[PDB]
Amino acid sequence: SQKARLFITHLLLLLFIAAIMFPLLMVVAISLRQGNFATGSLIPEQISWDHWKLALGFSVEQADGRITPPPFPVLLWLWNSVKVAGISAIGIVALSTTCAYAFARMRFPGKATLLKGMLIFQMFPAVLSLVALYALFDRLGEYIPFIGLNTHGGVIFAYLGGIALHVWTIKGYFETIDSSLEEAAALDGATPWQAFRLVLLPLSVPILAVVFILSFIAAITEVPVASLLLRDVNSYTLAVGMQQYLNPQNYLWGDFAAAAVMSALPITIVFLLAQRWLVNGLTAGGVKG
Amino acid sequence: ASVQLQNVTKAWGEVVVSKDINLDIHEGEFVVFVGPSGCGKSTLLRMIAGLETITSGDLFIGEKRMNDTPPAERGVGMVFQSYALYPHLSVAENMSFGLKLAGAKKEVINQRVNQVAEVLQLAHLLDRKPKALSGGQRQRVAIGRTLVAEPSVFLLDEPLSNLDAALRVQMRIEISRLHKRLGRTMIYVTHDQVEAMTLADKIVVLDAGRVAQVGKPLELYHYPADRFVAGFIGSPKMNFLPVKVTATAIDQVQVELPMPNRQQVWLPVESRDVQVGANMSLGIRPEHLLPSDIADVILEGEVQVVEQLGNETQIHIQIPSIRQNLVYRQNDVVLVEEGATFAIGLPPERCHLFREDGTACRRLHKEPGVA
Amino acid sequence: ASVQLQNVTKAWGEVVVSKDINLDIHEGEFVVFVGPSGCGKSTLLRMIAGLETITSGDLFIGEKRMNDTPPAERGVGMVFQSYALYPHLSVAENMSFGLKLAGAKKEVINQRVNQVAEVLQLAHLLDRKPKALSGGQRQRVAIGRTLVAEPSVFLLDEPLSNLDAALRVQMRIEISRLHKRLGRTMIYVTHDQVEAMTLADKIVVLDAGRVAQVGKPLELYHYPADRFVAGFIGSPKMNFLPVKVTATAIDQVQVELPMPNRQQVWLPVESRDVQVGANMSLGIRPEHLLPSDIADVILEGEVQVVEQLGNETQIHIQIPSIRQNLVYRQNDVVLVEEGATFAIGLPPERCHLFREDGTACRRLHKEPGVA
Amino acid sequence: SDALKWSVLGLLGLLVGYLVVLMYAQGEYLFAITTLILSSAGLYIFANRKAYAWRYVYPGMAGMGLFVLFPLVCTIAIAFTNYSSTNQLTFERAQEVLLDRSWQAGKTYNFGLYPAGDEWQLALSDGETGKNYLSDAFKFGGEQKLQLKETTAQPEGERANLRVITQNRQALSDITAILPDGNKVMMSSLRQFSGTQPLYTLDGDGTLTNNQSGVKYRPNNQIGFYQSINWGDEKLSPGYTVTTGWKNFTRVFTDEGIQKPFLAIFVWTVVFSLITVFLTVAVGMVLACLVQWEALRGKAVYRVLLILPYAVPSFISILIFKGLFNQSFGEINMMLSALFGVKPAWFSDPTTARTMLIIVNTWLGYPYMMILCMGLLKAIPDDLYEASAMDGAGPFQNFFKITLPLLIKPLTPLMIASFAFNFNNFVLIQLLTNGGPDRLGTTTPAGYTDLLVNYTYRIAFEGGGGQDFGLAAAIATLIFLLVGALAIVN
Amino acid sequence: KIEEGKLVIWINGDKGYNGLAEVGKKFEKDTGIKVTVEHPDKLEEKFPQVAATGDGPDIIFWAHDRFGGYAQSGLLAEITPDKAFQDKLYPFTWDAVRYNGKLIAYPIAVEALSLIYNKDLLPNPPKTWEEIPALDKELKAKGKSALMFNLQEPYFTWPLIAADGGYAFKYENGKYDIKDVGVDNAGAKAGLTFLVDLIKNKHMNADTDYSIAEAAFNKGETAMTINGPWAWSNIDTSKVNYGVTVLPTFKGQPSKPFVGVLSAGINAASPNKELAKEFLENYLLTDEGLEAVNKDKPLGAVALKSYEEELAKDPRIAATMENAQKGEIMPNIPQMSAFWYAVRTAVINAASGRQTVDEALKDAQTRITK
Ligand SMILES: CCCCCC/C=C\CCCCCCCCCC(=O)O[C@H](COC(=O)CCCCCCCCCCCCCCC)COP(=O)(O)OC[C@@H](O)CO
Ligand SMILES: CCCCCCCCCCCO[C@@H]1O[C@H](CO)[C@@H](O[C@H]2O[C@H](CO)[C@@H](O)[C@H](O)[C@H]2O)[C@H](O)[C@H]1O
Ligand SMILES: Nc1ncnc2c1ncn2[C@@H]1O[C@H](COP(=O)(O)OP(=O)(O)NP(=O)(O)O)[C@@H](O)[C@H]1O
Ligand SMILES: Nc1ncnc2c1ncn2[C@@H]1O[C@H](COP(=O)(O)OP(=O)(O)NP(=O)(O)O)[C@@H](O)[C@H]1O
Ligand SMILES: [Mg+2]
Ligand SMILES: [Mg+2]
Repeated sequence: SQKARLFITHLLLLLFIAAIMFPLLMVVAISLRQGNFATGSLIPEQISWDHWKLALGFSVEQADGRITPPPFPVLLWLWNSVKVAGISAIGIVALSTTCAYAFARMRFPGKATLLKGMLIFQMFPAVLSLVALYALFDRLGEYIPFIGLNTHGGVIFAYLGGIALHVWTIKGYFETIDSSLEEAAALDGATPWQAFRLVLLPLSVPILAVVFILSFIAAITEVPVASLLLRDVNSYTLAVGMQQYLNPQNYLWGDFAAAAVMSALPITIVFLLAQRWLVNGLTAGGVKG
Repeated sequence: ASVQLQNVTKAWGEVVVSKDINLDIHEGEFVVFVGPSGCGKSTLLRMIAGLETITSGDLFIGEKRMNDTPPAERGVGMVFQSYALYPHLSVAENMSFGLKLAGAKKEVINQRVNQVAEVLQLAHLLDRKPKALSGGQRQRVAIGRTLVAEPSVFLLDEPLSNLDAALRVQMRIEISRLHKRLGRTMIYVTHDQVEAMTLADKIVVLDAGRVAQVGKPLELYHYPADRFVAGFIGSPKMNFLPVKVTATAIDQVQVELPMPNRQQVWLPVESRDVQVGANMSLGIRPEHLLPSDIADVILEGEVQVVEQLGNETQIHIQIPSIRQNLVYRQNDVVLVEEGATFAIGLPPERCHLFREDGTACRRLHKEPGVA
Repeated sequence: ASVQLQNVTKAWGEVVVSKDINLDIHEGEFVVFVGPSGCGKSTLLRMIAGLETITSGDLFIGEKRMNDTPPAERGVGMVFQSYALYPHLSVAENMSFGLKLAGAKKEVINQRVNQVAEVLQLAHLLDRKPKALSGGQRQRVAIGRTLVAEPSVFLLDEPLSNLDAALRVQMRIEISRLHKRLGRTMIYVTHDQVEAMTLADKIVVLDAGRVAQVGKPLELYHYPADRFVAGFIGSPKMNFLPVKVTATAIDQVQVELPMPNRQQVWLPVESRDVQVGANMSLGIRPEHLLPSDIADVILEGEVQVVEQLGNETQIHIQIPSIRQNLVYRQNDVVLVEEGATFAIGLPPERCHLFREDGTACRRLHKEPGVA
Repeated sequence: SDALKWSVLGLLGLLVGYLVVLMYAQGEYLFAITTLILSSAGLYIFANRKAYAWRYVYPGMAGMGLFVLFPLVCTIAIAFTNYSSTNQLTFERAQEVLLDRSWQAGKTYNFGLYPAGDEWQLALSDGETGKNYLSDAFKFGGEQKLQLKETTAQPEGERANLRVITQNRQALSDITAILPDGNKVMMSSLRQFSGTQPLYTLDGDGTLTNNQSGVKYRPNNQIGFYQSINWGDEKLSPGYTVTTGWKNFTRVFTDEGIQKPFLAIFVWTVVFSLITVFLTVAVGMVLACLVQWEALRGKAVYRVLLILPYAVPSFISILIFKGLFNQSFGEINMMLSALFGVKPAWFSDPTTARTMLIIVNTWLGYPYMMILCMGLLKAIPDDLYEASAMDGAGPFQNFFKITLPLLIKPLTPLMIASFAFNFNNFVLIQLLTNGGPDRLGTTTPAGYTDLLVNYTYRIAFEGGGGQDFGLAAAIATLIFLLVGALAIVN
Repeated sequence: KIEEGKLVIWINGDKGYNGLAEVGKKFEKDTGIKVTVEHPDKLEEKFPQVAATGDGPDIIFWAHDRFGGYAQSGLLAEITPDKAFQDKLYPFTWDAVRYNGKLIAYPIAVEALSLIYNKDLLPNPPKTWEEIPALDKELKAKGKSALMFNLQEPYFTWPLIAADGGYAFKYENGKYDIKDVGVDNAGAKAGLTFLVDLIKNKHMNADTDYSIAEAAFNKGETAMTINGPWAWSNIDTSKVNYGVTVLPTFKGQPSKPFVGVLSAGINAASPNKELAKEFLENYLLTDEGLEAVNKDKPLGAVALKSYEEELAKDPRIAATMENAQKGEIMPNIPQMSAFWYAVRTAVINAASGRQTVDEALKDAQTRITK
């Protein structure tokens, strides 16, 4: 019977992957089609490498014979995205983990209220959020310019406030870990910091990966806030940079699609690297019961 | 440090698992807690270590009121009933964890981890993680972790329960030597009567959240204060059978056995609040029943069960006008069949007697080995 | 249903945890696995259950090969060493879990859950979660969950280890009552010698992966095949003194004790392949040593440890020229103390004798109860 | 490091206070007060050891205050004002804008700058009479008046170029030139002097009076405009922001036209969100379970492929779906017509459009739920499944009796959050269906796929009254009170 | 607060911003004033946010329709080009940049839709919409079609709808009457009825969108399409031998595409208005200046007469200008946002058979006016 389920699973997964990959293959197709066209065959009739050439830093020899150098530094935009998403992801993990630990293991007044509040206030549709943020970062810039307008620090600093859900997520996971491990830690003389760092985090490593992954993705794909704070072309992230390809009456689809595909590269890599922390059985053998 | 509990009460809402508990564990005392599974032995340990809150009353360690002190600051170590091993760390790392938090020399950590590991017979398992150990090995890891820490107050919660007999004996001894070397307070919870009898300076018997009795091992065995303690200390348990008081003296009680023949026996037991005609419970241990040939007071009946333990034979006998069977122990292997008629002797010096309320009429026969 | 292992082996990489195991457990047979904490009992039980793969060899259940079969389709149930309770479910729901999966007859579930909860003394704990339970209560919830399911084969891994001596007796008896009513194969792991002696149709002594010996309780007690089994079955363990073969007769071996008097005694054991001047180990149980005044062969020495168990007194004696203390058991409370001089009788017919490799020369003295 | 703590605490509490007083300068008071309480709370927390717990919470809370709560409050605050593209400036900036307005009050002369040694001469040319005028030698510096003289001759100096005119534009702009007939003229461009003058002059009490018409205007702080004068019926542009009490909040309850489709739009948004959350959780959880199955041999590859819909920005993906779903063209209906002989009306028919929307959202949303479940599944101990096998469990029984129940608890807050997000998933509807097809009869227009936010956005930002930020903020706060109430009960 | 003695310019990223920067270098050489050109994302939305506080660029370049909004908000300076300067640009482009009757930006370029056709399939394109049904029929015999354009977006279908009397908001003389809307008049119905008939007779399909229409023309599947100057380079790379000409007439009257006029506004908060005037009037709006921008990225038809006459030697640019002049200037009032949605829906309703042409246009009239 176990052979029957496995083959069926393989069959249904492949069919399911085929379906969900189809839209993405059409994006890849757009990026290899000559000119800028949103529709066409899966394998484009007229193939072109120019969209990728320009995206990768290559100049292009076009019909009339003159050389077209790359209008934009796409790879630099990609690096900027990795930097902003990477540093902000670390910051978010570090901030929400410590928060979670308190909520999950410590007594203090208005704790239930704070968690209700964190959840509820992040649900607010702040339609005028950009107006508020611009004003904050404009003033902040006069005093700490390292985190003001037109800085990566600023973009990163802005993302560090999006932790409420991550705090709930990590909290919940901490609560699956039997507390006697930390109790025994305490009796061995461990401070709450030491029990947190040396006992709990090592066993919580799967959810730390989840939070890093979710935060990286969020940051790599973010437009409005980065677009609002970043001014200089050489500081743009990729998500902001590729907005240059969109105009009121037409889109440079080919260039935009190639940018969209490049943006999936750092995410795929981080997802792969994150798997070493996604392991079962971390608590096995600790607690009888 | 000394440990004292003054009117300690513990309630999980309306359920009360500790009632006005008063104990006084002196400096360097080895105290064993025994009692039925579910009675509150672990709860007492957890309240002392600071892992469970105290509903009311006062806990003192080394003369300091510790009710609100954090666990890390009580001078307490514990071998958890559930072991509570660090599953991400090896045996060595489990055993050396506490010493690393204190900034101990690496050589000092390796010296005394190897020392504890050798006696526990875990030396070849130092690299293993808890998941890759047997149930009894895990337990020994939990023992060795607390041994290395050498706290001022040792709590052991059923620390030998998953070990072979031969090894249990070897661990009994090491714990006993440790207490003699360090002279520090040890509070040891066990269901094993031999551990209790050989380790304890003093045994605390619990019963549904109350302290039923406290005393030296031989004190509880020979002189249980009531029926419950009498039925709990010593296994196979003491036999009980209803009797009727026929006459009294200041230092003895005459009772009529329930058999058709109404045999009367004087017991060397007090007659305080013991009235003629009252229904009592006569306790006699399986080990204390004698062969029939060398006996005055005879009880005869039909054999119901025979357990051959090799060293001895335990024989359960059904005796007319007594609902419960009589359990008898005899040295060596004895060939008996179910249904056979068996007689045993009932020695009056070694009979306990319990009032309607369950309280013991104190025995006045003097047993060698108790003050 | 029947269970059978043929040349069954287990290896974690290149570390043989079970070495070529042959067992033929018949339908309705109560088999008990014993052996040192870490010898491979749970590994065996799990390999039978399907929770662990078999490196090589053949496992059969109900005359059907199960090696590659999923544990759920093997007709077994298990009381886990570490309980492995469902934390999200109550006691009732834990206990009823297997029955719901198979065919939820609501009346039948409630009825059988109430009945099993009664004998286990869990009836007042039905709506608790595992976390709101004692150690021994959890253990009993694990027992209840397997017993409610009534599988064709019961597997129990140290299932009474955390229960009080008195409750333990009541569970021994109930597991016996259940075995005789259902008549199903039960395989039962334990470190308790009484449980092994009283429950087992057959006892399997395991030692570092291998089967040391298989037999009836009294067979293993009276006639152990080797030094290991001799030292494992029986607790306190069999004493061991080195000797030399002096002269040999057609059907009994003569040896010499190492102590200064150099006394020579004839042991009724098999002579087949035993040479003069070979260093043997002579074995005598603490229960079998006699009072000095009676017997012929006397060993005298200094008392080192006295353990007062109430029912008996256990006395460790250091004899000159011997290095291991001689453990002696005597009934009742014996007033003796560390330092005193104590001698004992060594009965020839109960002395075991083991070759240099550790194998026993078959004892020819007939002991009772081994038909 | 023992006495190091209080010096580090002191050194940081020195930067704080320094930064606060430095903010008290210029006049950033909201910023100086807010920066002070926040720092003090933090310094207090790390100073005394009875606030230990708050040390873990404060850094995360602080960030949340700045970048979630502050924007939240501003939005709420703006709800009580007419802030819009019509009334976008502060009163000060509006007045300032009005005071820069000019009108041409006379003649216009091309000018030239000519050196006379180390001094200068200004020439003006009147194109409409052919007359030219030239000043005497002057030096640059401050407000000076130059009498010009009609002339037939040329200046002796070489005409100054644009570079020189520019360098000296400030001084040049302070010159008041006087023609022979007594007409004032001043610099209006880099090439010209003219009679340009202010359109309005500020009184002192606050009355703006138009120099060209003589009409008088005063600030009307009810509607946020300078209005003529007792109030006349003319309003100057630009208007300015002003408080409007409850106005934006009432209009939502006042107007019966905007209320007609509300309930039907509300039910669809709820149903859209519920189904999205259910399907993303179900699909994601099941996939997470499969891709950790020890027996599945390609799981490492499947795992990565399955999250790729989330690796690509959703913008291009949605627009591509729009193409794939085209009723006549587009590859899905071409597949459906060749196989099953049908072409679903994915844009024209309401129910089919909604099905499409949910299909695409599930594609968008499952990876999120999958990744969460990938981590959460690791919290379930393996021996629970050893016990379940000994109880007779199969894989489907394991899923429903053990896996699902142990995951629903940690998932609950995440699902509630996902419901709120999807409740306001403005962008998906805009790009894919634009809210269509049309609900016929809707005075203010609505379609069958519109979420509340889409309809609302249209009223606030389209609908012909410019961008009404006040109204948007007010609505956003109302729909918050609604979904905040739906989340607290759920 | 904007920096004095410099010029910051914002222009969209699909214009010749490198060209405009070279014009900026000349200005610098002649004046000492540095000119910085930026092309941020969503500059049309960022401008009103930074300008309202008194910051932002000195000069903004965008389509004129948005400048009515900025002007009303108080963010644009009133410009002062004299009689002579105004005569250098087409009079109708000045109409595109008035707010309350006053000029508020300099027209730069002119954009409108033209008829684009395949020379190889259709050497002589039709002068009339009425010629199209018959022409599609002889093309369908060769497995092709006559006309495929975007029917989803009213920007593309308005030219035909407006021809016979349809209009957005009536323009009096620098004042759009906001309650005089011409979407449900006879002219609009006739235009929209003819469009629906093309669909009914299967000469076109109701859910032909931009991408499908563009792909169909670029691959040679259709003889004609309707599109703007931004579409030309895709066709260049397709190598389809194509022409661009005047849109077909409906009932003898010209198709009236919407006109978009790239315009340069001066920031009301700029301390450098005079510098901006000189740069705009004497440097950019010259043959030399516009050529520098065009050379970088083509501007299409331009508002400067002198340079338009040189560009119109390309018949494609001449065609753009011709269609623009017969077209309707895009109104620069806020009420247009209602127009777009209401009309988009009404065409969808008619093309898909969800409503009649009459009802669909009636309801669209009603939604705009009240
Ligand atoms: C509407 C939902 C649509 C889902 C679309 C998914 C698209 C991909 C196609 C996959 C189709 C499923 C086919 C299943 C085939 C059998 C799989 C199998 O047989 O493999 C099982 C994998 O389990 C597992 O993912 C669990 C097996 C799946 C259980 C089926 C549940 C489907 C219903 C979902 C409802 C979710 C609940 C609502 C949430 C709010 C093996 O598990 P076991 O080893 O027994 O135990 C667990 C181990 O940890 C034990 O150590
Ligand atoms: C989905 C991912 C798709 C990946 C994209 C494809 C990878 C990029 C193509 C690899 C480079 O391919 C191409 O190489 C040629 C020379 O060999 C380059 O040509 C250029 O450099 C050569 C010298 O090296 C010159 O002689 C030539 O005039 C110039 O055009 C061209 O600019 C580059 O673009
Ligand atoms: N994953 C593993 N890798 C290597 N060795 C292991 C692993 N798991 C268990 N062992 C060893 O295998 C041996 C047998 O284990 P097990 O079968 O649990 O013993 P047991 O007889 O049940 N002991 P106990 O439970 O203490 O009475 C022990 O020596 C273990 O340390
Ligand atoms: N969280 C809880 N809520 C309610 N009751 C509890 C809780 N924890 C334990 N109990 C009960 O409190 C009593 C004492 O528990 P415990 O102290 O573990 O007993 P114990 O004597 O250690 N039993 P054992 O370990 O089986 O020998 C038992 O009846 C438990 O069922
Ligand atoms: Mg306990
Ligand atoms: Mg085991």
